[PDB]
Parts: sequence; C-alpha cells; structure tokens
Amino acid sequence: GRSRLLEDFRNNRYPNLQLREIAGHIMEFSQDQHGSRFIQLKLERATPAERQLVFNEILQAAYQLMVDVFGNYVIQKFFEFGSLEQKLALAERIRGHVLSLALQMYGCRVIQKALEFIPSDQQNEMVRELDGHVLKCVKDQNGNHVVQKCIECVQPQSLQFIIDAFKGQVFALSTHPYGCRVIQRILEHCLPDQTLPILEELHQHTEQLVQDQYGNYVIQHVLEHGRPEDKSKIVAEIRGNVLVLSQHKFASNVVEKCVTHASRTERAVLIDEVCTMNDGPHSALYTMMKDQYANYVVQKMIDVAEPGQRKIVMHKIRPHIATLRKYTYGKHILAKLEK
Repeated sequence: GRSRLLEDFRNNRYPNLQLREIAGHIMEFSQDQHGSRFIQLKLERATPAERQLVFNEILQAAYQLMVDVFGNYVIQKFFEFGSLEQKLALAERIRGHVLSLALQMYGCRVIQKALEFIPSDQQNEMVRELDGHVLKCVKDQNGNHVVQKCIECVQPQSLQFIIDAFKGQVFALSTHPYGCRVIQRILEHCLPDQTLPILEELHQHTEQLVQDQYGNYVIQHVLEHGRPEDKSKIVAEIRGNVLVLSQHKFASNVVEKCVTHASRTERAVLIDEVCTMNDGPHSALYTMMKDQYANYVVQKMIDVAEPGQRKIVMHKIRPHIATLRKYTYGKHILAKLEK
C-alpha cells in the first residue's frame, strides 16, 4: 500500500508539509489524487531550487507520469511554472512519442501544455511527428485536443501540412463531433492562404452542412466570425429556403444566425421573402410562428427588422392571433406582438 508519509499526509497529519519534506516519495505522491494536488499547488509558488529538487526526482520516469491520471498534472505544472531547462528536458523525453502521447487520455494534456509554453523550435519538432497521422489525430477523442492546440499556438507556416491533409476532407471533418472543433480553430487562427481552401470546401457543401448536427455549428461560426464575402455566400444558400430550413432542427440555427449577421440589404431580402411566401392554405409567416424551431427565426426577424418592414410583418400575424395563443412557441411572439 501507500508509504506511511503519503498515508499520513492524506490523513492530515502534516498541516505544513513542504516539498523538501517529501524527498524520495515524489513519484508516489505525483500519482496519488491528493499527493498530486499538493505538488501542483506547491510548484506554483516554490522557489526555483525547490522546483529543481522535485524535478530531479521525477525526470527519469517522467514519461510514466505523463500517461498517469494524476501524474500528468505535475508534468504540466513544470511546463507552466518551470525553468527553460526543465521544459527542454521534458521535450526531449517527449521526442519520438508525440503521437503516442497525443492519442493517450492523459498524455494529450501534457502535449497541449507543452505547446503552450515551449519555444517555436520544439513546438515544430513536436508537431512534425504528427505528419502522416493528422486525420487520425483530428478524429481521435484525445488527439483532437492536441491538433486544436497546435492551431492556436504554433507558427502557421508549421501548420501547412495539417491544412494540406484536410484537402477534400472538410465536409467529413465538419460533420464529425471532434473534427468540427478543429475546423473552427483553423478559421480563427490560420492565415488567409490557409483558411481559403477550407472555406472553399465549406461553401461547396453548405447545403448539406446546415442540416448536419455538427456541421451547422461550423456554418454558424462563419456567420458569427467570418468575412462579409463568406457570410454572403451562406446567406445566398439560405435565400429562397427560409421557410423550409426554418422548420429544421439544425438548419433553423443557421437561418437564425443569417437574420442576425447578414448585411442590411440581406436581412431585408430574407424578411421580405418570409412575408410574401406561401405555405399551402396559408402564408409562410403563419406556419413559422407556431413551429418549435421556426418561431425563433420569426422572433429574431422582429428584433432586427427595420421599422419599415416590422409593421408589415406583424400586420400579417395578428389575424391569426387567436390560434396563436394555442401554442407554447407562439407565446414569445404573442408577447412581442402586443405593442
């Protein structure tokens, strides 16, 4: 079982335990749920000499700590508060095992912390081991976190091989629960020459993406943070389909974001389209106000519709105000309307 020192520490025998006092017991403490937290907190404010004593004791088996549920935290604290020499030695211990660590539940967090704190040179040395394994890491439950961090932290020129690996795979990655997150990071951090081919593939498949459970969020991202040129292409895809996409579980989110982020003229064209559109025995507005998803698009269209059109819109809603109150969704509208 545990050493007596660790057992006593866990039983609160030592209210002032110090790092120097756990000499010889550091690997064990690092892999203990409470011993690890103790070391994590102490390293935050230990003197550099105190950090080195801890380090000298774990260096030889650092890799073992890297893949341990509690030991990985101690390794991370070194990248966070340690000396350049310690980070360098850890990077050297990581060399040749970046892929293995990136795919490991705890090791992936060590790689992420290292990327955030090591020099461009060692970042490049680490990211390059992923060459030929990009798509696998992007889709992996642990590996996607490493790829996302590379995108946020590494010089863009060193990320070119990752962009290259996405050629023709943007639709598949955007409809993946882990891959969609990597695509969003690319859009936020990469250079225009790198985001261009990605956006090109997103635009090509917008029709399918807006209806996908994960894909719609990538499109929403472009609507929320993208360039006007890109937002306009997406709006163009929604134009003429406001009625049908509004009633879609996922596409309705994109339609909503279009109303919110399209140009002045664009929002107009879209709102207009909903008033003059028909849906069988009634108007488009009619069907939408009471739909569980489409109702939000109607609400938001109000909050954004320029006074001129706002009148018209409602002028077409009142007549049905009776049947309106017959629904849970039409009440948010029932409210706003009353004014």
